[PDB]
Order: sequence, then structure tokens, then C-alpha cells
Amino acid sequence: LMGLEALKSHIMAAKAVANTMRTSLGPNGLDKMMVDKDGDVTVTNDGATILSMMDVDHQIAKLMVELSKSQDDEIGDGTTGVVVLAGALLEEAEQLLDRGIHPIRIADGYEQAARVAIEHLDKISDSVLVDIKDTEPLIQTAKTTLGSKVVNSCHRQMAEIAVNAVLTVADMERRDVDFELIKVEGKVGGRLEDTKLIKGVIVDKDFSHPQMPKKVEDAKIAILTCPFEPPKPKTKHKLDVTSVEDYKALQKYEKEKFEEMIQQIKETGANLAICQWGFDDEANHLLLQNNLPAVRWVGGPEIELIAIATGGRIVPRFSELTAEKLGFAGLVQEISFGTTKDKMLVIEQCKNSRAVTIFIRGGNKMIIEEAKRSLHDALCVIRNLIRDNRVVYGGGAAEISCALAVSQEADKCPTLEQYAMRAFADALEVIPMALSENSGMNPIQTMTEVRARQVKEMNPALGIDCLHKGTNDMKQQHVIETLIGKKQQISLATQMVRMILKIDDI
Amino acid sequence: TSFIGAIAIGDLVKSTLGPKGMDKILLSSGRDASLMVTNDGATILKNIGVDNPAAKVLVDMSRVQDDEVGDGTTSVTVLAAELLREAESLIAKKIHPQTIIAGWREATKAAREALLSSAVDHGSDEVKFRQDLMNIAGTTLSSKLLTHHKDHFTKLAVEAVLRLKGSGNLEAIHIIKKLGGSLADSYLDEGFLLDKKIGVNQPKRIENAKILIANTGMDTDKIKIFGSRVRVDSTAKVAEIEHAEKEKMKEKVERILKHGINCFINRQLIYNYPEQLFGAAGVMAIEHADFAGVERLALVTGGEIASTFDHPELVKLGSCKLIEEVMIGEDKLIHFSGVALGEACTIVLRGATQQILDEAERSLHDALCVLAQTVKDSRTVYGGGCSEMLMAHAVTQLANRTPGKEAVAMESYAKALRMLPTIIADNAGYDSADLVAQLRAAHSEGNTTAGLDMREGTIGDMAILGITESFQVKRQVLLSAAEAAEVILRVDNIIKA
Amino acid sequence: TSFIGAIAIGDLVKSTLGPKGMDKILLSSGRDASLMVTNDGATILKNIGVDNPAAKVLVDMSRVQDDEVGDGTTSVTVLAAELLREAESLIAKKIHPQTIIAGWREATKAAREALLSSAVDHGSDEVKFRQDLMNIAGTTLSSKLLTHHKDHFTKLAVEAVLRLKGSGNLEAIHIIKKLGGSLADSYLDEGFLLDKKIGVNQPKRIENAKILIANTGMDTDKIKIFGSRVRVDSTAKVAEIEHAEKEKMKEKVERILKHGINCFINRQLIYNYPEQLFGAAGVMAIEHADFAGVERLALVTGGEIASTFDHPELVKLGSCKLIEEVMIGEDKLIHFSGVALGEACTIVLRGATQQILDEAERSLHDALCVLAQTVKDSRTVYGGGCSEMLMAHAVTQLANRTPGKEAVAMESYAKALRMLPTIIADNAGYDSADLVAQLRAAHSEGNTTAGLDMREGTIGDMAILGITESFQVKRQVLLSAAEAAEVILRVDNIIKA
Amino acid sequence: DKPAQIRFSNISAAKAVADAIRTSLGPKGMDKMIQDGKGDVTITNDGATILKQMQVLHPAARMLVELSKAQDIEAGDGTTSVVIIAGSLLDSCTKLLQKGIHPTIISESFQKALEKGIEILTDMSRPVELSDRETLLNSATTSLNSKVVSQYSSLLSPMSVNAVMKVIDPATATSVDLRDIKIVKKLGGTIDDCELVEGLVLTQKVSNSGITRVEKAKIGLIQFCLSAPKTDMDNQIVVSDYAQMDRVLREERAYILNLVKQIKKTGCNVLLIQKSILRDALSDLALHFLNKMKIMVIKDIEREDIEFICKTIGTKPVAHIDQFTADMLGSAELAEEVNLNGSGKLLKITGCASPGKTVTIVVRGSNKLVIEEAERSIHDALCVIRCLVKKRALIAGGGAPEIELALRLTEYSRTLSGMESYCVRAFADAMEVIPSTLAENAGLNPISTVTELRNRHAQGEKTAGINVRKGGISNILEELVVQPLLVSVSALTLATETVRSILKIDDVVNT
Repeated sequence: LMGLEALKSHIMAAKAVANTMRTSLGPNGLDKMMVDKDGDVTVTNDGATILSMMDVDHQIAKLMVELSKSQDDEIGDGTTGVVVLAGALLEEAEQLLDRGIHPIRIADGYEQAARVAIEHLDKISDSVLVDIKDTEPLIQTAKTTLGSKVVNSCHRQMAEIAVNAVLTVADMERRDVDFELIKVEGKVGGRLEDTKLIKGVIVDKDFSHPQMPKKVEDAKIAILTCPFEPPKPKTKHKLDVTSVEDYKALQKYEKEKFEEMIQQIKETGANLAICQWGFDDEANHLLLQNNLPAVRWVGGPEIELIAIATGGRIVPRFSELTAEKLGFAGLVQEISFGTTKDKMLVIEQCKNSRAVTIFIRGGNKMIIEEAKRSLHDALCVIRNLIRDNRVVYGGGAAEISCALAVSQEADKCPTLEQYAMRAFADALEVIPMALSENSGMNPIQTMTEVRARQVKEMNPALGIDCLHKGTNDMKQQHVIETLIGKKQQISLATQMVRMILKIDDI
Repeated sequence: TSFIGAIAIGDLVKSTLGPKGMDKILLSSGRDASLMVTNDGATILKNIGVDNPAAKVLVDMSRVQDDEVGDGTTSVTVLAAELLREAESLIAKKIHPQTIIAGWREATKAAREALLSSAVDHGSDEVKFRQDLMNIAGTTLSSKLLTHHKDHFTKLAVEAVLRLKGSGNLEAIHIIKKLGGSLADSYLDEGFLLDKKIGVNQPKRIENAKILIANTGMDTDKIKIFGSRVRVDSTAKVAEIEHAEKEKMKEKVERILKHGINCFINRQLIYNYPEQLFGAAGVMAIEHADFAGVERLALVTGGEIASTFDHPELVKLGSCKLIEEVMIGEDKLIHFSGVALGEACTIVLRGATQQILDEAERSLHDALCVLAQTVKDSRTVYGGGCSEMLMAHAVTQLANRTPGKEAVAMESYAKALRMLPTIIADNAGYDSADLVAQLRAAHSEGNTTAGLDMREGTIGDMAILGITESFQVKRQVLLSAAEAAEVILRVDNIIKA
Repeated sequence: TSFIGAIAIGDLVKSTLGPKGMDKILLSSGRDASLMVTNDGATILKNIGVDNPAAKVLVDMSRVQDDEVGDGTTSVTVLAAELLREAESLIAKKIHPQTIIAGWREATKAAREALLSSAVDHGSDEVKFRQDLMNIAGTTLSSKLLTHHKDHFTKLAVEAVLRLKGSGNLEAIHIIKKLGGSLADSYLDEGFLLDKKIGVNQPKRIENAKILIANTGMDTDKIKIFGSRVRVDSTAKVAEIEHAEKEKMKEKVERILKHGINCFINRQLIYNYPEQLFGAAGVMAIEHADFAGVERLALVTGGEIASTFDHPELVKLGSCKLIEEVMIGEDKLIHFSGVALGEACTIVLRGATQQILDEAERSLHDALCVLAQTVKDSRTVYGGGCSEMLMAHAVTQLANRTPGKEAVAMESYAKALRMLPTIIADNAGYDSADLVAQLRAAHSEGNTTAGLDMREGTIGDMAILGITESFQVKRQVLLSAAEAAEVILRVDNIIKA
Repeated sequence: DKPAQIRFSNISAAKAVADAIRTSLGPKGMDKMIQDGKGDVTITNDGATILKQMQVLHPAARMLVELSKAQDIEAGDGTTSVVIIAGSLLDSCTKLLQKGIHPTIISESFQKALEKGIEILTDMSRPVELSDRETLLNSATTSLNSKVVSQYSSLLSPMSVNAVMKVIDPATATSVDLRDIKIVKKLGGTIDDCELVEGLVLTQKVSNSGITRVEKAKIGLIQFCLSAPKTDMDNQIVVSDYAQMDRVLREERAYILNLVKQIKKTGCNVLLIQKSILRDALSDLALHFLNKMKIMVIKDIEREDIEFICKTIGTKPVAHIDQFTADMLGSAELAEEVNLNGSGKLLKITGCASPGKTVTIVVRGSNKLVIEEAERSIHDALCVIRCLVKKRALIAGGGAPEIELALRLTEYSRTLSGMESYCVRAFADAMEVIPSTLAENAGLNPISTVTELRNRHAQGEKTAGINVRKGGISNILEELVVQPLLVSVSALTLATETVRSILKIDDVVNT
């Protein structure tokens, strides 16, 4: 209820989170199955996705899962690593409290342990060569890091597209980028290893009459949301009018106004036109003969999103349509949907760097889910690469070396923060122990063998063979993690543990 | 969590496995008067109420790739369940799950390689194709009770599928659900058949069958922009409801006549007063149609598919040369004589029972499928227990060479795969252990073709008996069971909303 | 499941296998006594509390094997326990007990044949045979608790056996015990040695003694004198034997001198006056000795029974090459140098505690035994799990080869054999499952000498390491455990009264 | 474990149903009170009237109800013998699974036993040839004198013979259609007046002004609209007067003559009235106009009569007016309304052309229960004669088939090999419950009676059975009780089919 026993209960809740995240980290981690009240079932290795809907059992677990969720953009792969590391911190913290140490003192011991961890971690590994220009060792990094987990087979294309997309947007903000401009559009219906780079926005493409060949000749786009195309309130209808002569006259007036805005469209030069609504198919064929791409069933929000993207301002009304205000789009292209039945619109200008998204195919719901998870992990890890290019030599090697350094520096502390240093060192030791326990290897045996290999051989890059390949040098496998990702991992874990410790009651 | 559900679903499917299995009865909740007896485990898996999330995800992972190939369900589900039970024993013996995953991946690679090596090609010879197709039909049509009717299905399906000789027509094959005469004989349509009446109001031998292919049929009426003069203005004139019906009929029928087509096909039953309207107007509307009929018309006579028909050019002038009707069963059934067989076909069974026809059509669907890919393919493997036990022997052989701890997992995989012919024998009542052990001896000492003859419960040299199973279905069931067992195994804990 | 206690009473023994074993405690029954620990299961089963009659039968088989083999009674019990575990598992699988017996007997036949055909005869060599004797004796004695001075004892034993030159003799070694001191204080010496104190009265400076056994001393007031015979009377025959016995004092010298004397050996107390008379005669008689070793006296010295000198001339003389008595630190121990049989040696271990002493003499008996049946019949097999894996591989090959229900039974027997090095590795703390999988793979690819390095957990070709075990003990353990598990299994229910 | 347990439970439920029904067997019979939700009583000696109204929970009970229904629709009598065979076979199955032999072998062995039993029953039966009237009447009297409907089946048996002779020449072995020979009632009357009606009996007409009889009647099959539709309300405007609804009223008065002129060019004589939910309306104000120029309306036709008239007189089914052409018209010889021996307005059609010679029997009687008992008597008479004509060679009853079949099936199990041998032996030695049930319901020691029957079938006459009307085992009387051989064939085949299905059933599952 109160005091140290209440904190022990908090520790038990944290262990409840940690022991279930224990089997999930690493490429060989055991996936969980996520079920909602609707009954939908999906399997996933991503700790972030597991925690996205992991419901509360006791409150502090909800607090800590919210804390972990709040760093998804920067933490990248290893958020489940963050959770298990913090759980190990709390598990050894329970031993420290059994030894009688007040919680705030193990908390500030952990923060100085994180400080010395950061100091050693800045010195733990070398820097990769230049990012923006050569990109080939970065291709190697993206292969050996991302395509190893759950994708059917690692191959160059997804990584190359991701790195190209980031490098188109990486250098302006003093070697930085914001993911507000890069997004994923998952659309099942094509071959799994077929995906295209998109320096623009994807929209569902309809021709009001498909009689004319698939083609595109974009020089500028008419971004219209006005009754230029006869509007409909999204209702099924089949019209009738007082007389066929009246219908003929209505068709004539339709084509006269279409021609006068042709003059409006051709005076600005927007050879492509788009609108939410569309007329009937035969008149739309006649419309396409007039060299304007009549479209229908265009996504509602997508229209103004692409309008703002293309530098134009959307046109809701006839009286608001001006020649200068239309969007100066660079190019439009017919991306094949994998299947030969249809194609999508992409609106993109190569000159302007903004809005470089990814357009992906898929065969199944959970498979495209893991595909977008993997590409988002690629995106965040390459943000960590571009922010600064020095690696951490991950896969347990960073954890084991950092724990060795913290244990070495432990005895240099004159106060019981020394015991806190030992606790933090053991918690870091747990991560290679976890990577072995979930894998098919005895945890402590191989973990301490890696420890000794680093003690006797002067290279901290030697870690645990999570991929079960013969070589044990983490450089030889070239499987790697960013230093910045590890910086955020350790800092988030220590902030999480200290926030849990500072809480005491209810 | 522990795999109680994943083995419970397998156990409840086990007794249905293969021919001479055990039946299941499925009944509706609430103690209402409705139940049915079924042997096909796929039917149980379709009708099962999966209260266990592990069982739900297992049956879902099966369904995406089990009903496609056909008849694999009763094998893939049982093999996956036995794998999960053996792996539960392994994890009880403190074997880590990822070790088991790696061991099973390598073991499945070895088993698939052994299956490919043992698979025998049968292309380039017509008589070998004939015998193989009858054998595979008999093994896939292993569901009907009447053995002469079993042979009827075998011959009919084989002759329907072989007449292709080319790329698949499974998209165009159909099995008409119309009730006929004796429940022991089968038939095939020389031109695909409909349940539509012919002769009383429409011509008998329709030369120049136009065959407009429509989807948006008339439930009651349609519309065209003409300036209607409706007489039923409001509640004050409800007695004038009929006034607009004639206009709504004519303003479409007249323009379709100018299009040049009386052969209006659509799914929707054009009613009796519209039957008067269409018959007098000189249009022969066919009130039942489907995607399958349109695509068969396309494949057989170079046609195409249409949709949302309002414009005449949006549908094809499906110039079928002539159409007749035939006298099979207790109906006057139109029979499209123009679309001859060889490019596509439709099978029809005689028999006055829907529920028997249900299992019939299920078995012919799975057959027609496996027949289609095995004609598209060229290889088959000795069926029964021969193929699976051969793969189990290969897994055992390569398992002994494996140094790692996954050797135990490989042996567990071999035992679980060996359990499948054990279940085949157990459902047939024979001494399962004796049969499987003597089979292990019979094709472990070489003699790779030796199999278990379930027809008498003895060792059988499968080379001459002819009981064979197509290579594609065996490879698909092997890979699907492997991947489903991996998916079920690799999850250790579950949480729910 | 009725015989689970038979499994359990061997289960409490599997925690002691391997030189890298793991001790338990014998808790003394009731109060007024103290606990003591024990590594080897021989003392565990000896005076164990038994609750199950089948377990009692297993214990009796263990004692019988220990009696007729000596070392290795742990392996037979643990192997029988594993066999019975797998037997109950097979009975759960609805495999009948008698099929298990038949398959097990066939598997043991094949395994024994393969073991015999695979064991290596060190054969006709001298220096290589010397090294082989040295290391096999050292490793066989390493199976006991002793680790330091195994080599010295083994070298002394093989020296004695080479004095035998093939004539195996458990009684060639004279086995004296002496409490106190350290294990490093243990001494061997050639000849037959007595641990008494004789000094000068019967001199330690004598040659070619006439060794006899005589069970009557001067304290026995024995009646057989030249005077009157034995009588029970007090009228005139009260104590005439006291006057007669004065003739014995001189007769004990003169009768043997008339037969022919250079010295004499007597095993009983002698009165003083005959003590100096023998001192003046040149006779070396011992006050007391281990009377169980009278056969040893007869063998090493060539002596014969004198019938307590009731018939003085019905015996023949013994012989030696010197008589001596030596101060070994604290005991002024007698030294019959080089008695008629040169192979005579006397071993003493200065044990501070009697339990190390008793286990040491048990190990010495085991050593002389194994040296006998590996010198006259030189045969040995690679230990450390190599032999068990090899015979398990042979039995698995038989199981794959053999038809019938016996295949599963003997495969389970093979895996039960595999459990024995699995238990050894588990007691060693290594990754037992992975280690035995690696060894199984090594034998499957083919390495008849591959086994487990017990000093540091890993597989290794056991020929280079020199680790091994004697063939006879391993073969007898296998056969005895098989027949014990058989006799336990052949019973379904126990009837009590 | 679970499969054996669930099969045991299924067997127990089936055996509970069968043994609750066992007492009510055969002509002697003994009833129960039905355990129902109303608390009434039953004195029904038969067995069918329990299953047909049995509150069934277990699926075994439902499947036994389907068994009884199938047996009744196939041949009628024997509806309790089938379920008691099923129960005895399930008891034998309980024994066999107690010894642990597998269900699939049980199914195969029972199929073999069925085949051999059908052979045996076909063998020993009397190969009576059914080709002429004397044989038909002999079979009819042997079938009727053995039941309790003998008193009134006498007068109707020759007429049923005439009907079945109309259906087909008995040289054609194809079964006659039970449903084709429909049974109808004309209200009240005597007993002897129940007479054959070639053609069909039709429902009562309305007689405003239509003719009562017509030679060479031109029967039309009408299902289409009658009036300007009173589609939704009686008045569409203010209800002060029917100012505009007068238009649709006079449009009724005009469309009635329009349709009558559309009819007269074809000549439809009669009018089968479909219900007002299909029709727009029906009333005297228009039916009189249809009647007066020769369209007689007949009330409340039903689908079975529509199918029957289509099958008989060739009038195609109709749903609209435009198909008034001759396809919907039939040309009979004569159509009359006859009211002899008590007035009755049921119309009759006579001498019309027909591919199948459908024939009906009108039933009369002073009381409704007498009429319905005559109907059920003629129904079971047609059932037995049809199952005889389609299979010939009737068999003596009274457990004699069960004794003879059990004896030769036991010796067949003797000569048979394999696991199936003891299964067939158990099938045979448990199937004998029917004669045991007759002995129990006859008062004799059941076991001694079964032994005596088995001994008499051995080394002697094979037709000897337990006599229910004189008493005890008898051989001298050949006409103990006789049933068509199809009765026993259907009993054995359906019983074994359901038993082997039950064996095939495992692990019952709720959806």
C-alpha cells in the first residue's frame, strides 16, 4: 500500500512487463499475438507494436508503456530492448532495496551509471564513411541491419529506396530530416518484393472512362474541388429529366462551361486536372477527347494534401479560381499496381525535395504490417545514421562492453552509488543474456564467454551471434546498430527506471 | 501460452483424416432442430467456433493456403497439431523454441528435397497421363459411398479436365448444382448449362445467339432519361402504380433491340408480368447468369468480361453460333451448344438431393483444382502413407547427421510427420504401430516406393497399385504445415484486450 | 504405471553417475546416529530403504552384478531405471510388454555383437601394452572418489599382474589395513608382509622359511602331547596335561627338525620359553595375522595345511628368499621378502578414516579384477559415453532395419541407452542435450572413438585423450541392466499378503 | 479416451431411445405415456407415433427419428423393428468397444453382414410372381388379414389393386409412386361408397351460375391477376365519395370481361383459386361474371394439387395472363360434380390424357376418425403392395426372418475370416431381439422362445416363426404373418446404415 512494499508491488508490475518483453527482442525473438475485442489476430516481433495496445494490469505498467511509446520515432528498433533493460534495472533494484538502500539513491546511482555509460559509449566504436554521397557502406548497413528479421528474404531494393528517399531530404536541415514529410502507404494487391520510391503522394487513380490508353503527360495540375465536375453528395443515383431535349441542352451547357474552363485551364497551362466528382462515362470519354483527365472517387483529404504539397491552393469555388494559384507540379506517372488491372496516380516534382514517401505492395494483412514496420525501422535507423554516422556495434556487444566499463568504474565511486553501478552493470549484462535465452543458446554460458573474449582480446565489438552464424565477430556479420539509437536506448531506460523509482505511492 | 488449443483443434480434426475416416456431426446452438453429418475436415474447420485464439490463428493460417490446393486441410491441420504437441514435449524437455524453429526449417528443406527426388515425372505420354489422372481422381474423389458412383466421378472429372491440354481452365470449369435422376451417376455439359426454362416463351434452337453479358439486371424495372409522365403522383394516386412500369420496361428493351441483342443474361429473376413484357417484346432474357458463365463464354469463343452495363459497347456481341436445351433431370435446362468442349467445361450431376450434392461439389472442387495444377505441372508422388513416411525417413536420416541441439527437434519433426500415416491407419482400424513400424522397415532398407495399402491394411508396393498423390499438393501441405507450426510455436505468451 | 517405484529407486541413483559425479547423504535410521555422505551408488543401494518389491528386485540385481563384476553397479541401476521409464512410456503408447521384451532382447543381442566387434584388443605388444595398462588402470580407478594417488596404485597393481604374467590372482596381493595417517602414506612392497611386532625373539634375520598354517597356539593348552590323551576325569587324571605339555616345548622344534627344518612360520601366540627356544632355533613365528588370508599364505609361500600338527608328517614345506621386519614410519612391520611366489606384494593404505579405506580396497579388488580380464583376455572399449552412443547407434540401425512392433521398442531402448551419457553430462552441468546430440551426430557420420571429454565439456576423439573403460564391465552392465529391466517388466501386478 | 467416451455416449443415447421404444412392437404391442409439455395421454399401440412426437435432445435421438421417418416413407410398417434393430446393434457395439475393437472395422463388418443378410432374406422367401389380379388379391389379403385393419381393408383392397394396375403393368418392376396415388376425403357418408376416381378429385367450387358438369372439359391452369389492383387502400382521396375509385371499380368490371374474352379464345372451363396473398382479389362481384359464361371457380387450391394436375392433364404451371395459350389448357373427357350418398361439392375430372396414370381414392365415413382410419389403411395397403411389386417375393414375418437370418449369419461369421468375423457373429446374435420382443409381448419366456425358434430353424423348416394371433412357435400354419420382402430389406439396410454412421460419428461439436 505505502512505502517500500508498494514499490515492490510496482517492481512486480514492471517484471510482468519485462518478462513478457524478454522473449521478443532480437531477430530471433518470440513474437506475440495481438487480439482486439473484435477478435482480429496478428503476430508481431516489434516491441512497439506489442506495447501499442498492451492493456494495463497495474497502473505503473501503463505509465511505463506510455513512456516507452513516446520515443518511437527516435528509439527505433530496440524499444523492447529498452523495456527489458529497464525491467532488469528494476529486478536488480529489488535486490538493492532488499539490501536496504533508499530508492532515490539507487536512482541517482543509475543516472551517474548512465552518464559513465554515455561517456564510454561515445568511445566504443568507429565512424562509418560519408552518408550523403557514397551511400554504398550505408547500403551494406541497411542490408545487414533491417532485412534479417522477418522479411521473406533480404534484398537490396527496400533499403536502397529508403536511403535514397532520406538522402533526398537529409541534408537541408544541417544533416537532419523530419518524418512529417515521409510516410508509408500500405496497399495489399501486388508482389511482395515490388515497391517503388515516391517523391510525392499516392492517390487512387480513376479514369472516368478507360477507353483511352494508360498515359501521362503532366506539365501542371489543375487542383479543383468545385462544381466544374458536376458534384454529387456521394449517393447512388440514376437521373431523369423532363425531356430528352432538355437533357441534350443540359449536355450542351455542360460542354460549353467545360470549354470555357478549358480556356481557364489552358491559360495557366495545367494540362492535368483532378476533381472529387465526375460526370457520366460517355460524356467523360468526350471530355478526355478534349485533353483533360476527368477523374472520380479521389480521396477526400488526399486532394487538399496533394494541393498543399504541390505548392498550389485548392479551388472550392468558380469565383476563386485564378491562373497563378494552381499547383506547379513537376511530373505525374502511372505506377503499376503489380496487378495488371489498374494503376495509381503519383504526383511528384523532383526539383523540390519535400514529400518523398514509400509506395509498397503486399499479399496479406500481417505481411504488409511487418513490411511497413520494417521500413519504418529502416527510416528511423537511417535518421540516426544521418544525425551522426558513428555506429555502436550492437547485437549485445554494445551492452556487454558498456556493462564491462560500468563495472570497471563501479569501484571508483566512494559511496553506495558504487552498488548502484554494479546494479546497472548487471542490468546491461541481462541484454546479451536475454538475446541468448530467447535464442537457442544457454544464456549465462555464452554471455560470460563473450565477456571473457572482450576482456582477453582488445576489441569490444565481439558480441553474441544472434543470427546463429558461425562467425562471432559482430563486424564480420556486419549486423550493426546506430550509436544514437543506443544513446536513446540507455538514456530512455535510465530515465524510465528513475521515474519508476521516484514514484512511491498508489 | 501452452498449446492446448492447437492440439485440441488437431485432435478434433484427426478422426476425419483421409478416406475410411470418422464422421463429425455439427449442430446449431440453442437446441434448434438443425444438424448435419460430415466427413471432410475442411467442413468442420469452416463450421468450428474457435474459442481459443491459438486455434483461431492456426485455422486462419491454414485457410489462406489450404483450401486453395484442395484436400490439404485434413493433412495440414493434423500435421501442424502433431508438430505442436511434439514441440510441447520438447519444451517440456527444456528445448528452446528457436532451436526447434531452425531444426524444423532445415528438416522441411530436407523433406522437400526428398519429395522432389522421389517425385516421378509423367509427361510426354498420353496413356501414363490417363492412368495417373484416374488414380488421382480416385484418391481425391475418396468421399462418396457408392463405389461404382466413385468410378463415375473419377471418369467424369478426368475426362472433363484432360480435354484442356493447355494452360488452366479451372477459372472456367463449373459443377452445376441442379438436381437430376439417380444419385449414382454423373454427367458433363457439352456447353455450359443453366437452370433457366426454355421453350414456353423463348425460341428453342437460338441461331445467332447474341449473348449480351449484363450484370445490372431488372429486379423490377430500370430507367432511361426520357421525360417520364408518372401517374402515381402521391398518396392520392396510389392506384396508378402500374403506369410507369411499362415505360421503365420499354425504354430499355427497345434500345437493347436496336443494339441487336435479344439474349439478355443477368443474375436477377425477371418476374412474371415482366415475363409477359419481355416475351411479347421479342427479347429472350435469361434470368440467371454469373461471372463464371461470362468468363467461359470469353475463354471458349474469344469473348470478354463486362460490368456495370448501361452502354451497348460496354458489353460484347457474344456471337455464339447456336444454343439449344437438353433434357437431363427434372427441368428444361438451356444448353449452350455453341460453346463446345475442349477449351472449358461444366459438370452436372444427376440426383435429387442437395445435401449429398454438397459433399459432391466439395470433392469435385478439390479434384478439379488438383487436376488443374497437376496437368499444369508434370510430377506426382506415391500417395497414401508412402510419400509422407519417405519424407519422415529423410528427416530422420539428416537429423542423425545434425550436430546441434536441434537434432532432437529434427527427430521430433520426423516423428510428427510419421504420425500422419499412423493416423491414416488408426482411422481405418488397422494396427497402427505395427503398420507404421513395418513401413519404416520396408522403405528404410531401400525400396523407396513401398507404401501402406489402406485398402487391406498390409504393406503395399505402391509402384504397381497406382495409388498416387500429386506432387504440388504434397509440397504445399508440407510447406504450409511447416510455416503454420512455426507461427503457432514461435509465440510464447498471449495478451487480450 | 504399477512399477513406477522401480524407476524411482534408480532415479535416486542417476545423480551419482560419471567421475564428475554428485554426492548424496545416507541419513541413519532413527536417532542416536549421524549422517554420512556418499558419492558412489554402491553404498547408496547397500543398506537402502526399499518400499517397492520391483525396486527391491532391481536392488538385488545391482548387488548381484557388484558381486560378480565389482565396479560399475551405478551404471546397471541407472540404465535399468531408464529402460523401465521408457517401458512405461511405451505401455502408455499401447505397446504390449512382451513385444518390448522381445525387441529389447534383439537390441541387446545386436548391441553386444557390435560392441564386441568394435572393442579394441591392445594385443601382442610390450611398451604400447605397458602404456595401455597404465592408462586403462588409471582411468578405471579414476571412476572412484580418489583422484590424487590413483596412478601409483594402478602402477603397483599392473606390476603385480606382470609378475603374474597372465595368471590372474586376486590373492597374490596381500591386503593389510591400518588406521591413521594420510593417503600419501600408503605403501606397497614385494613379498608377504605382516603388520605385527616380532622384533628379535623370533628373529627378522632368517632364510628360506618353512611356511605353515597352524591354528593352535600355546595359549590353547592343546592336549595333543606325547603324554596322555584327552580325558574327562578327576579321580586320578586332574591335571596330567600340565605335566605332559612340557614335552611340546621341545617337540615343536625337534619334530620339524627330524622332518627337516631351516625355519618355521606359525600364525598363533607362543609361550615365552618356546619363544626363546625358537629364537635359539631360528624360527620366525608371527603372533597373529588376518586368518582370512590363510589361502594367501598357502599361495604366495607354497605352504600347506599342517592339520594343527595332529599329523606332523602329512604336510610339505614352504619357501621364501629372505625374512625381514621394517619400521615403516610408525609400524614395525614384518617383511617376508620374496616368498615362493614372486608375485606376492603387500598393500597398506594409511587412511585417517575407515570409509576411504574400505572404498580404496573395493577399488583395489576392482583393479585386480579388470587387470585380470584385460590381461589374460585383453579387451577394452572407449568409455565416457562413447560405448553407449555406439551401441545406441547400432540398436537404432537395427530398429530402422527390423520390421514389426519391435522397431519402436528397440528404438526406445536405444534412446534409453542414450540417456546414460545424457545423465552423465547433466550431472556434469554441461549442456547435456546439445552435448549428446553432438556425440550422436559424430557417431552417425562415423566415429567409433568419439565421446565426451569429462574434464571440460566437449566432444573429442577419445583415442588421443586416452580415456577408456574395460570391455568386460561395460558389457556386463549392459546385459545385466537389460535382463533386470526385462524381469521387472515381465511382471504386470504385485500380489501382497 | 475422448473418442471412445463420446462414441459410448452416442451409443447409450441411441440404445435408450430404442429400448424405450422396444416394448411397443408389432400387432400385439404395449404403449407408454408420452413425456411431453402438456401432460396428456396416449393409447397408441404403434411405435411411430412416439418418435414422431418425441422430445429429442441428443443427436442420436434425432438420427433415430430420421431412421423411423425414412423407414415409414419407404415402406410404412416396420417403423419399430428398424429402431429396435438399431438399438440392438448399438448394444452389440457397446460390447465390441468394451473389448476395444475399432469402429471402422465395425462399419465394414456390418456392411458385409448387411450384404449377406439381404442375400439370405432374398433366398429363403417365397418367389411369388406378381403379374395378374389373382396374385395381387392373394398378396393383398395376406397383407390385410394379418393386421387389425382387416374389417374394412377387404372392400378397398381390390380397388387399391385396380389403382396400382392403372399406374403400371406389374411386369414393370419399377416402384409405383406413393405420392402419385393421392388420397382424398368427401365429407361424411357410408363405407362402401369409398370408390375409385380415375383422374383426380378436385376441391369444391362456387356455384353462382357456373355449370355443374361439362363434357370434354377444357381445364385451364390459371394463376394471374383478376382486377385493377386495390393495391394499398380502399380509397385514395377524401372519403366523402369514391369519386376516383369508381374508375378502378368499373375497371374491375371491364378487366373481368377482358380476361374472359382472353380466356374464351382458349376455353378455360374451371378456375383453381390461389390464395389472396398471390391473387390481387377474389369476391363474388367478379366471380359471378366469370361463372355465368363458363368459368367455374374452385376454392383454395394448394401446391400439391397444382403439381398433381400438371402431372396429369399436362397444363403447364402459370404465373401470368399472357401464357393463356393451349399449353395451360387440358382437354378431358368429362368433368362432373357428384353428390351421391350425401351431398358434396368436390369436383371430379374424368378421362383426361395423362403420361402417368395417376389415380385417387375418395374416402367416406359416418365419423371423421373412421374416414381417417380408412385413409391410413389404404395408405399402408398401397405402401405394402408397392414395396412388394418393386421387389417381389414376400416373406413370412413374426421374427422368422430374424431367426433364420441370425442363424445363417452366425454360420457366415463362422466361415468368414479376419477381425470382422466376431463383429458379424455379434451382429447376428444381437439382431435376434425382434423375436425376443415378440416373445416378451406374447407372454412366453423370451429366451426359451428364441432358443426354440433357432432350433426349429436348424435341421428343419426355415419359415417357422412366433405366431401373434394363435400363440407361440408355429410351423404348420404358413400364414402366421407375412410382410413384403422389402419390409425386412429396408429394415436391415437402414438399420445397418445408421449404425455404421453412428460408428463413423466422433467428437460431437457445437457450431
